[PDB]
Amino acid sequence: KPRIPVVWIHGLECTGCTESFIRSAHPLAKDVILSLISLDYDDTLMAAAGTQAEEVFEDIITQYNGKYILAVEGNPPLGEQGMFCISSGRPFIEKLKRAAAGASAIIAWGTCASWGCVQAARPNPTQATPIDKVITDKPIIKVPGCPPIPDVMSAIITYMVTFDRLPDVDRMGRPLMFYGQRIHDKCYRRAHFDAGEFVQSWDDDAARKGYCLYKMGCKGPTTYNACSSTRWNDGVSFPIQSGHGCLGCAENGFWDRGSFYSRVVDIPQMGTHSTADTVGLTALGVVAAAVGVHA
Amino acid sequence: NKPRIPVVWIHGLECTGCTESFIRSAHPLAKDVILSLISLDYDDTLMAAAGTQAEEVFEDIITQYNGKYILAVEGNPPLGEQGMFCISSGRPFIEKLKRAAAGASAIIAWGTCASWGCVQAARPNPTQATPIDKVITDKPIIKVPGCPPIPDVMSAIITYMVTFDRLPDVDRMGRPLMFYGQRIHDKCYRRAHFDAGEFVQSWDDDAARKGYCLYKMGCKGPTTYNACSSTRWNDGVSFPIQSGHGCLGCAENGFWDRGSFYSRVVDIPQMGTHSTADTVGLTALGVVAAAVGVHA
Amino acid sequence: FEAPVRIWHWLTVLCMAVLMVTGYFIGKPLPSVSGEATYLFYMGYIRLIHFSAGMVFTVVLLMRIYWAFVGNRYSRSWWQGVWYEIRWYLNPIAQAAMFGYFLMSVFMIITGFALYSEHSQYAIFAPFRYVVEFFYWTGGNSMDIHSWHRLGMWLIGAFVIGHVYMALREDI
Amino acid sequence: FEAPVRIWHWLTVLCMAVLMVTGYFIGKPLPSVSGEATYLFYMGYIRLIHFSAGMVFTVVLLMRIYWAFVWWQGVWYEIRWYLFPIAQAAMFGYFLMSVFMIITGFALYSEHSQYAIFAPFRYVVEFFYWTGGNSMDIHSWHRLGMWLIGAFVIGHVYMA
Ligand code: HEM
Ligand code: HEM
Ligand code: SF4
Ligand code: SF4
Ligand code: F3S
Ligand code: F3S
Repeated sequence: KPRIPVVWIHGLECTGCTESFIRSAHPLAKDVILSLISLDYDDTLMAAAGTQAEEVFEDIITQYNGKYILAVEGNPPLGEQGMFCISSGRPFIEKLKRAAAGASAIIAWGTCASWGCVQAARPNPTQATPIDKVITDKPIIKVPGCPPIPDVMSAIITYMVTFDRLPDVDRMGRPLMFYGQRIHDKCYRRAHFDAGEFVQSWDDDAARKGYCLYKMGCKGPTTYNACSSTRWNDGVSFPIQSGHGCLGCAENGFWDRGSFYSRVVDIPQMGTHSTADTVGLTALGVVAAAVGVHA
Repeated sequence: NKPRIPVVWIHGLECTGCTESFIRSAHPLAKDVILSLISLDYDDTLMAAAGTQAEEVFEDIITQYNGKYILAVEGNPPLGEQGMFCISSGRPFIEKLKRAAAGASAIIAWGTCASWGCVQAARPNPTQATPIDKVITDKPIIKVPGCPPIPDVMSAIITYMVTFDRLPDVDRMGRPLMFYGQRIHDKCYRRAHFDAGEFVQSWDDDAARKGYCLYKMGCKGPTTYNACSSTRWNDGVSFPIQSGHGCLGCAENGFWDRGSFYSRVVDIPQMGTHSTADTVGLTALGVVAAAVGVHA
Repeated sequence: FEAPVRIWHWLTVLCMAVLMVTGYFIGKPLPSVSGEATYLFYMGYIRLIHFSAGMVFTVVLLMRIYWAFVGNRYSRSWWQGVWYEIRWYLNPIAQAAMFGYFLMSVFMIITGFALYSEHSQYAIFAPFRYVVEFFYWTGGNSMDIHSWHRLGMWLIGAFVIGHVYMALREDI
Repeated sequence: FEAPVRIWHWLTVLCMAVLMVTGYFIGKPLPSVSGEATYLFYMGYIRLIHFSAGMVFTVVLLMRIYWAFVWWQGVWYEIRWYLFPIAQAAMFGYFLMSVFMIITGFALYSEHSQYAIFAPFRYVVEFFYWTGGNSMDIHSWHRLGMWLIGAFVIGHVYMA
């Protein structure tokens, strides 16, 4: 049986998402490409270049019109008539619109395609714009993160192939399966958060015991992603586990949400042991000082 | 144009109530289901061809569209008398069933008959009537129970499978979650009375004329999964409880043998708020009235 | 048989504590649960405990009032009202507190039963269906009964904060 | 802090009532809720109210004795006799439970990687391990203690 045609195009990006995709442990990217889909266009990996590459592009979107999946990495710039990103002598947005027109569905890989990511941060010199602001007449599945988790990417692919359907999405267009919950709601350091046990500076005793990174600016409480459960690189680690707080990289405009090392706000926080230690010493001092042994 | 998905509808031991229910559909009309959503390629109740012409249709469909048609099953096969309690083309119906299921992609078990066994399977089950899933073990079977199922539920399940191009999600028993996920009792518009301890005690009493709960008249709502209390019957006109009779439990396996329909359901928590508080008040009022000496 | 006289106070307190804690959550319900509503009755039990605590409370309160009346007021038609007033501007504002407290309780009963006897109790609760017409005459509906009932509960809780601090001030 | 001895009673009862109602639900939790656990902390609050009521309670019990009362082989001569109307042994038992409820209760709270003045409670843990158990038994005996107190409270509501 023939494999579903996939067109993978690149706007302004860092290629982190393509890199993440090939890190997939199960299924291997090798097997995705050979057995599960038909990666018919992808600038990073395809043999053909220039006019040969253009011919492939045209042939696929024509032959399989209405039947291919469009995978989008990066985003189109609106500044300078789109010439901040040039493909075949023309603005990338033209290739984007052309590819979108014949696609049955669009996968927006990473924060770039979903939201804008780093190039869209202040002051957005190129007017980088997320795909869904440009394409409005097609189903778009946002798979945010910078990059998304390798095995999340492949799992979403295998879902759509095996179950022959788009994954259910929130109101933002994120797959519920991996983006339905917050990092903070599946973080193995929540015990410390809830106790009031925090790292206060790098490599302190709290850090060497793997205490919560909330005070170090962890944006876990406001970030939807699967890093605390699925984890990264065959479940080896994730940012918080290796001692850095979540940057919020799966969330819209996270680059402009204040310093990464600034506490997150409007998250309820009231420690169990930090509160009870305080109520204890307040009472004990009121007592010890009355007796006379303040020392 | 566009081809429609081929559907083979066979009948075992049944009352043809399920087929009747199907054509009651208000939206979409059965007419439009047959005309536009599916290809009803075989169905004894409605088809023009009979006899050897009917046999030719059957063979042609399951052979041509092998692996690609949906098998809808109404009724069930009897195992008694070598299956000759139900004879089709001079042979045991079960042979037809097996032959049809072997080429189906998926099977719909219409009603309590196909799902469970229904009335013919009740004590002592003279014919050894057997539900489909006990005979066919290698195919996805969607159980759509009820005697019969709700007309609009039937069509909704069909439209779902056509539109979304997949089977509906099911419980551990194979019933579609969408309509069988909750109990009649959990969406019954008479719960207020149940919860207050306001019951019909005999037919056409004042309680009955106010539409009080039918728990004490044997309503099997508390143990029955179906959509009758929300979706309702015949274009949402009514359902059993609304017209004054308790649920018989007709969507549930072996419901015929669960005692009398007019016998109360058991192991269902039931403590009325106003019934209990009225007791508590009179107990206290009567204790005091005794001590003061104005007893009785 | 019966008991000592302080039973019929500790009861009322027990009733009070229950009618408050439960009635609170009838209006601001606890977080939601999820399951199969055939085997779940949490809200239904709160309401049940409430109505029947209100039964006990009502009985005890009315017998407990009947005796204070028979016994002259306390100590073993607006005249007495206007006179209560002149001597009232001089512990005279502490009696009016205990009186107001028993006046609230009766209001919490008249209003509480107007709600309970509503869905056709059709017997000895017939008078409470003037309370309903009254609130309609007000230009309202039975929702107002709920509101004034909930208010009464807060007002009672006010006395209780006083009456408890005033009593603990007898930690001489 | 030199107010009446009435005050140090009603507090204890308030603490007691809270440490019971809360501790009960740490072991047999309320029904489950559902939402987004970032904005939800029901069990965490219960546990918080507990630990800090256990703080106040402990302080006040460490003080309802130093008020009550007012070498290492000299006190012995006068305590040994109590070691060999009998209506004190109940009131004594009650204070003994409280102290047991504290030793075990803190044994749980303290050994959580705390480096402090809680070092002695560690022995309680080793004791329960010596028993042939683990800190689960601390949880069990703690829970039992709550029931026993409620028994006295149950009984002491005799009237006298
Ligand atoms: C100290 C006395 C009482 C207190 C503190 C109390 C408290 C409350 C409160 C706060 C509510 C909730 C109101 C709302 O937000 O909607 C309530 C509801 C109610 N109370 Fe009371 N109550 C008292 C006495 C009574 C009595 C004597 C009755 C008579 C049976 C009664 C019957 C009711 C009823 C029927 C409801 C509403 C039931 C419902 O529709 O869910 N209450 N109570
Ligand atoms: C009269 C006093 C107390 C009562 C009635 C009481 C009651 C309870 C009860 C019933 C539990 C449930 C245990 C279980 O089933 O696992 C509990 C847990 C606990 N209590 Fe207490 N307690 C008291 C005093 C204390 C004190 C002084 C502390 C010291 C801080 C304490 C700390 C704890 C801790 C740490 C837990 C369980 C920790 C967890 O949630 O994992 N309690 N208490
Ligand atoms: S704030 Fe960060 S480190 Fe702390 S529990 Fe939440 S996600 Fe984990
Ligand atoms: S017992 Fe029957 S009539 Fe009563 S609430 Fe339940 S389903 Fe409705
Ligand atoms: S930084 Fe990104 S990788 Fe996960 S942990 Fe935060 S969403
Ligand atoms: S009898 Fe059957 S029709 Fe519905 S109301 Fe009960 S399941």
